[PDB]
Amino acid sequence: LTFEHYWAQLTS
Amino acid sequence: QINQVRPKLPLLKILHAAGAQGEMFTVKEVMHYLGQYIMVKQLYDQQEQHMVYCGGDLLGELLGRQSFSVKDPSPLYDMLRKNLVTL
Ligand SMILES: [K+]
Repeated sequence: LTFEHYWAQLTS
Repeated sequence: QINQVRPKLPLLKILHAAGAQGEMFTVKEVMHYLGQYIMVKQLYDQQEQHMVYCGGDLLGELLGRQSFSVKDPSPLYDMLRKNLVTL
């Protein structure tokens, strides 16, 4: 729901 | 070193703007500073935060797009393939 939450998903 | 990359100049400018130092980085570092850039410049959509609007921003020139979705990162990954020089 936050940009950080979605962004963190791009890297393991 | 095999785990590092060298961002092309305009992408490096963006990373430096977000606090990065140097010319070579790991992919995780590149992602960290690019994410910080988007966050502090508050380019993401306030209501649907997976959306990033970058029209008129250097990030948009690199992407060749006015916006992108973190949920479909393909255009972002395309930009990184073109702007990250590897070994
Ligand atoms: K915004």
